[PDB]
Amino acid sequence: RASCLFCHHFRLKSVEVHRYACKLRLLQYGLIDESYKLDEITL
Amino acid sequence: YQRLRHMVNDKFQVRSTGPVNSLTMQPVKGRKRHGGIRVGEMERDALIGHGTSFLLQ
Amino acid sequence: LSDGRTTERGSFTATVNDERKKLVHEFHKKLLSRGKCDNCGMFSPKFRK
Amino acid sequence: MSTFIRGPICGTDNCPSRLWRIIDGRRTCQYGHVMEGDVEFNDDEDDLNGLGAGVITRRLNLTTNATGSFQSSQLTNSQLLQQQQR
Amino acid sequence: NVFSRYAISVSFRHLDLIADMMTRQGTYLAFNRQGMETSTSSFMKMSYE
Amino acid sequence: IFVYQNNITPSAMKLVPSIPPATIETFNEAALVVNITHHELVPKHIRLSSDEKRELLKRYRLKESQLPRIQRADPVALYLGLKRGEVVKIIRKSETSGRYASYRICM
Amino acid sequence: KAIPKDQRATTPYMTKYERARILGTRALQISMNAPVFVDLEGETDPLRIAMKELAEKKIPLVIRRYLPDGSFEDWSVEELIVD
Amino acid sequence: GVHVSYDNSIRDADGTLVQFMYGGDAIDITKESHMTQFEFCLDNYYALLKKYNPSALIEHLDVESALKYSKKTLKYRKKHSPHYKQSVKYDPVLAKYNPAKYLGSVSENFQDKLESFLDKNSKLFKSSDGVNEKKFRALMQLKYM
RNA sequence: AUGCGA
Ligand SMILES: [Zn+2]
Repeated sequence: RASCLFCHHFRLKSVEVHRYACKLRLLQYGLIDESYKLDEITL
Repeated sequence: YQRLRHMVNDKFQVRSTGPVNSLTMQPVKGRKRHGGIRVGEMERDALIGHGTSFLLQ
Repeated sequence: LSDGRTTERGSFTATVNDERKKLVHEFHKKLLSRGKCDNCGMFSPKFRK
Repeated sequence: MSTFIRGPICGTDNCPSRLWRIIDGRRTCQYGHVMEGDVEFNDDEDDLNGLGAGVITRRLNLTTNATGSFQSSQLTNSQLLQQQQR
Repeated sequence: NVFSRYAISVSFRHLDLIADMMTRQGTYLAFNRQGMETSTSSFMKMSYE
Repeated sequence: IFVYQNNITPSAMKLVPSIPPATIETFNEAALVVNITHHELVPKHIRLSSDEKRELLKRYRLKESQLPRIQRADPVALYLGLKRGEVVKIIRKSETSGRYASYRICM
Repeated sequence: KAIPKDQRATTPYMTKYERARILGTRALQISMNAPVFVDLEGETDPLRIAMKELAEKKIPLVIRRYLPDGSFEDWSVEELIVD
Repeated sequence: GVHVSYDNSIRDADGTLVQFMYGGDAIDITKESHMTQFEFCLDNYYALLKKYNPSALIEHLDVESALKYSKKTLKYRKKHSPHYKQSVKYDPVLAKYNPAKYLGSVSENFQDKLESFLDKNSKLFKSSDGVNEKKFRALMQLKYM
């Protein structure tokens, strides 16, 4: 249900997904403070 | 005075060796199968309580 | 890794596991939220089972 | 005569006799020594709700646990029975 | 209070530890399966419910 | 510290994190009416230093993430301004031990 | 993980858990023909033999106290206050 | 999973720390019953001195470090004898020294009751043959350890 | 599983 059937990608913004991968990567190492600090990186 | 039929005295059982379940290799159950009494969950908990982990293992 | 606050094998504690499950849950909420595609903008069919 | 062995013999001493200690769960040497098997199986506990349609059923073509090491038998063709009845 | 109602004595070390375990996450972390989820031992999870 | 009178809109709440080199805290003007830190059930919370934290984590040989947790939205965490990772020393009087010192990590 | 002996910070006393395990393992070794360092003085139970050895610190065992970090302190019987 | 680490902290078998001390005193319930029965210990003093004779052990530990912290803490405690005005300059003695290693690291609640006993019973210390609140206090600290 | 000793 989460995929796109015409492109075969996830319907979430690619950069937003990459943000999610980043958070879960930081939580493999359990770096929580940085996991929350990640949201601030903005332009 | 009346003698109750439950002479569980006669119902004693001991197993120092016996049959095993084929799927587990653990003592069968039941006096007539020379089965072994169960160490239930609470008795395990109690043996950990005592710290007697080599007795529990 | 410089600070030894983790290791090559990762870092694992009850709280890290908790933050992971919370994250994965909200993540599942975002994945389900999109009612049309974003990368492709396409309208996926509704899936029933 | 027939022979002994159609199951086990004590490879230790050359004593081809076997004991059953049902209290032990042990198959042992009738004359000599040791454990012929530590493993002992099928004398279930108090839990046979019998849901099992257990369609199998013995019929002497899958042999048997051989729980008698005592043997003599003979070669058979396959169920004398009809020749017996004849 | 619950034990005092039955005039049972129980050392505070027991209750106070139990409470500390209920707050291990900073919340009111019950002892059912739900609270068990966040603990790290997977077999303990398997072996409860 | 920003004391609102009734509410702040979530759109402004997207501004709350928006100036990194600085913290903004939103507070209910009605919810500040009482100092929870004066309440008889609330032991003394003392903010630990970076060095007091490093020492504590050394004496007990453990990671920060292995300490007992205090939620970032815990009223006391909001009172002390607890940052993430911050350890607080809790001096509590026990009905049996007297003064008893515990700790909590803010995550 | 090796906490240096000069740095050992733990209880000078043997816990009942320590005493129990030491006596069990050492008894078992003596029962497997480990060299006895004390007069058997008639005894036949290996466990009481191990108790005699503990009373004389003849046990040649060392306790590895674990810390949840993984650092440990290697303590001899001959030093940890038996009781 | 919940047990006592060798550092006296209660950690689970995971390693997650639950309490920095057991009940905050590191006291065994199976011991406590008389740990606060001072007068009883006193009338049977010589027997307990024969059990817990310290001269065997006075070589394995420190009898001052905790006692010295007891001196500074006794200062702040006599100065601060309201709750939120805590001893922030002095943690309890149990925070600063392993109670099994420096005789005297004891709960301030236990210390307080013990001293209050010694003051309210100075007259038994004026009825004894050969006992003093320094040797008796030494005994009660050693029983506590 | 139903009845029952503890
Ligand atoms: Zn798509």
